[PDB]
Amino acid sequence: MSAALPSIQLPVDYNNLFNEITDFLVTFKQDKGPKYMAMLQKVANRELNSVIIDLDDILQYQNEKFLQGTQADDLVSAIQQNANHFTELFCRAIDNNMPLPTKEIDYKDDVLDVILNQRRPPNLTRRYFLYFKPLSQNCARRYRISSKPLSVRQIKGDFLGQLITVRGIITRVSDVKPAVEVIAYTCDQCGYEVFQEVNSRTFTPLSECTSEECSQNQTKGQLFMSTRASKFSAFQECKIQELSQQVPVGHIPRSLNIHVNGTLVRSLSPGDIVDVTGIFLPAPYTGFKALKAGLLTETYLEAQFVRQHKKKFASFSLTSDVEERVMELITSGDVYNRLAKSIAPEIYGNLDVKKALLLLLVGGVDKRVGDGMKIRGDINVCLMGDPGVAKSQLLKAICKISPRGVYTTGKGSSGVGLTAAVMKDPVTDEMILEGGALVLADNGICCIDEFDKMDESDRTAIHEVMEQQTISISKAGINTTLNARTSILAAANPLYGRYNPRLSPLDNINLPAALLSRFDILFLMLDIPSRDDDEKLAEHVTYVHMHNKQPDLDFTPVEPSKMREYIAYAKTKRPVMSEAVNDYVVQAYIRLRQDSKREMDSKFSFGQATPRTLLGIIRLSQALAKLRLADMVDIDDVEEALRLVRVSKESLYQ
Amino acid sequence: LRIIWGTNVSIQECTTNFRNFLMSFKYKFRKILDERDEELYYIKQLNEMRELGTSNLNLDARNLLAYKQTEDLYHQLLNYPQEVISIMDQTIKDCMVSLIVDNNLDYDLDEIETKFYKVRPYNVGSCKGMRELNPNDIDKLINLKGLVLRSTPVIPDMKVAFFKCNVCDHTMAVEIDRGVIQEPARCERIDCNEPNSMSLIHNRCSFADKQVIKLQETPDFVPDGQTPHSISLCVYDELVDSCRAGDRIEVTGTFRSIPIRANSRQRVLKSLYKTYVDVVHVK
Ligand SMILES: Nc1ncnc2c1ncn2[C@@H]1O[C@H](COP(=O)(O)OP(=O)(O)O)[C@@H](O)[C@H]1O
Ligand SMILES: [Zn+2]
Ligand SMILES: [Zn+2]
Repeated sequence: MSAALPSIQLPVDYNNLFNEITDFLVTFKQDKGPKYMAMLQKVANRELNSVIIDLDDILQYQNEKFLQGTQADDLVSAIQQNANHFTELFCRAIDNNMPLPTKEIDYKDDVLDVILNQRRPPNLTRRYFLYFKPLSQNCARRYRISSKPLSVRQIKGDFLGQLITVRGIITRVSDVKPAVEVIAYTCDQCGYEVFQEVNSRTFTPLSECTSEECSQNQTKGQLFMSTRASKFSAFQECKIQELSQQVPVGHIPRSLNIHVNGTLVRSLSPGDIVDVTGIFLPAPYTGFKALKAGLLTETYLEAQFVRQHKKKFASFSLTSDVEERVMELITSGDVYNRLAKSIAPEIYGNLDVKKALLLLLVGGVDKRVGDGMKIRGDINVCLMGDPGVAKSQLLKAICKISPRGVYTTGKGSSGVGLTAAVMKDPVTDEMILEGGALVLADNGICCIDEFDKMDESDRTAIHEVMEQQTISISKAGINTTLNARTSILAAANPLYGRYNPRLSPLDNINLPAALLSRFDILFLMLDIPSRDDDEKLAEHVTYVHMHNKQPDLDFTPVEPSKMREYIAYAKTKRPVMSEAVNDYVVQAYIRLRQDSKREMDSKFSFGQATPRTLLGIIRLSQALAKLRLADMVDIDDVEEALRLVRVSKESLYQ
Repeated sequence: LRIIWGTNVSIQECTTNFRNFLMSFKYKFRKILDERDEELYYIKQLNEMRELGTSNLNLDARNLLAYKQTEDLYHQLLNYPQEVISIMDQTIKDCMVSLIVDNNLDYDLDEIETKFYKVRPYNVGSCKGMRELNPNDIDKLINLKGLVLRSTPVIPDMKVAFFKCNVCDHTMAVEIDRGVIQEPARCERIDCNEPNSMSLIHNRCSFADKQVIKLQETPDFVPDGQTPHSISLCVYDELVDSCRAGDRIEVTGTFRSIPIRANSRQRVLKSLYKTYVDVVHVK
């Protein structure tokens, strides 16, 4: 029947496709030996579980062919399309030529290579996954694209399967789980195997004996399956949600789904900027059997590579150049105050507060008792003060620069939005939990505004969080002691807006010292007019609004990428403190304790210095030592710590 | 040479090695592992246990790590716990009878031959919760540490597939083969030939005992953004009424996988396999 399924032809020629691919697999020498064959040798050594595909190298070999007068036979223009078919062709090409194992197989190794040699479709003979990664356009510009950062709404429909790069934010990803790719059916009588292949969501088992020997046999002895011979591969799904600035006017964004497998399942975590790459493929769903016209398809995407502009603290390994960046950073000098200055230069002054934020970012040092207890190397700050002065630029910059950051309002969804939730997972029946704003932050930073307007529930939660890094819940199925390990940074305003110079801070402020005691630091930022300072204050504001470029000082504040690199490097150390500084710290603690208790019980008096004050001083001195990058503490740091502590409230006396 | 298909485990060689290690182990770990009187660490348990008629025994991993001739047994009991333990269930009785040879005893032999034996490797290599268990490392001896939330009822399982022929005053017996029952439709042709005339009765058969325990995982390290999880497992007979809510636990077992039905109507399954754990010991 030529009518149905009639003939048609296209420029595609698999004959030369395969030849070109296989020649590339072996001709690579521009960047051991042929490093591609060397990585194949590593795979023979059972070193990795997923090959890496570089595409600009394919472009470069096409350049080689062009320069040598050969028909370049550009295959990338087709690989950008229909990658789902080219994956199984590249796998076949690799399987065709796999080098031999330079090392021997022993009892201490992967338990799969032994079986592979024991029995030594082609899918079950594959010991290497594959995960592409698209080019970076910076080099596609060199010599002269296809995939730019796109949106959850700009799919356009026609992009089903092409090469794409979509950005956004991951909200919820299920836990990794196994998924079959090839079945292992062994015969009871024939003693021969069978390969049942499944690629859809479901299937039906093969029970009756259709074995090849049973074919020439009256009897058809039953067969069964294996739990180790049958192939397997992981399967995990994620959801993107569109970035804010690219949403059209008054338009509510929408969602999307992706599918993942095998190796790269671990490179995703909710709440981070991401640039997913892969191909957008369909799936068998047609609405639900009443609002249907046929041919409808629910859809998904393929995950093959992850790059994110936000580098978590766990990616820190030095190289031949980043140490050079650190070196040239530290050579200039005045690094500490220079950091304090570069922290959010959009606002004016308050170098003390920017420094306090820097030390909040640093966090401190972790110490373990070893007797069934540890202590947090963590900081908690507040910036009490009247309105008018800048308050939210700090928090917004902190969330912009610090990773694992979070922002929340004061009132609204604080009832459970800051706490554990209960939900059933889509891709599998299970009662998974996703936490509130605090929980999405961990070993990171958090921000809060208008703390006085929050609920007593929020106060109770943050009270427990500040001193202890857990959380307790006794509402429902959740009966957990959840780990927060978060850094709190709140802000609010007095009861009367502007300060009450005739009343003490302990009365003007609305928060109780029963909770504020845990707040190791506290600034009172209030404003009084002065003829001269406001001159250049207006100068600064007018200049920054004339153009975003901050004042043209002989100084260059640096990118948050470099700042996070530096903070990650500084987080590696764990310095020590001598007795020469310990005794001075003890003397200063006694001085402050007695002075504040006996004298400061009056107008401008706030409570009293505490053991938590001493612990915070120690933690901040440790942070100073970490910044200096020395494993010891100098006497030249406690002076700075106490200077800032007593300068935090200098304006209370004017 | 004797070997198992797709395996590097020997029955008699492993038996001899096990017997040699059993006869030769005297706090070797106190010497090799560290600097820290007694003699023949293991042998006392086996000497004492005989008179009390118990079909159980515990076992460490550090002892095999210490003794010279058990390092390879380490990875072999690791990768193939059930098979290695089925070998050991025979090797233990072999050593028992080879050790009674040096003794004259009252006639207690009526029990040991009919007896069975089983082991319980408890203190083993550490595992990092369940996040580590990508499908590469399924069906292996494992350890964990968590608390208990929920306990389920007893699950019976077909262990002796009794059968009742409709005529000729004859019963019938058949056992399970890798977890299924194939009813012989015939009717003992000799006496009577009805190709599909037989019945099934439940009261006759024998049943197994199984439980399911919901557990909360409490690791020592977690990634950036972790949260508590719940897991299910399966214990079997002689371990019922052992663990329940209100107890912190360090446990051992074997990670596994299994599919589930799409309904109570036909045999169509899911491309994704629900995971679980089968117990070996509880501390
Ligand atoms: N020192 C300053 N320089 C420039 N702008 C400022 C300064 N202080 C306050 N502002 C402006 O005044 C506004 C005050 O808002 P903000 O302090 O962020 O929150 P709140 O209204 O709760 O105090 C900001 O939008 C900011 O642009
Ligand atoms: Zn067959
Ligand atoms: Zn009969």
